[PDB]
Amino acid sequence: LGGYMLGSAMSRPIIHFGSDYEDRYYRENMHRYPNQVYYRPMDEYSNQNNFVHDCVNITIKQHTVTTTTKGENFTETDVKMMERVVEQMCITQYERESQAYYQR
Repeated sequence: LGGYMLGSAMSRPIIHFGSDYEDRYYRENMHRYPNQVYYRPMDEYSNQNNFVHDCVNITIKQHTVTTTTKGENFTETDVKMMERVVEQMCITQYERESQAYYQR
């Protein structure tokens, strides 16, 4: 995990899962969940889904690994409560820099 960048800070998103408990449970804890994502700039490899994919997986990684060694068994739900949020953020982080493509 060297050579990537980190775009600006957005506020945390709120993604529904199919129950309002999952909204709140995350929310009240959301201080721990990510609110920025690792990316690389608009040099060449720009995309939507495909650019999200790896930006997510990397930012998810440096949450999921640490938690395991910080005395936290995290589950598929705990991880997905990151993933939806990281996907949101990776969307926004691409889009943010992509706005400077119509003011160049």
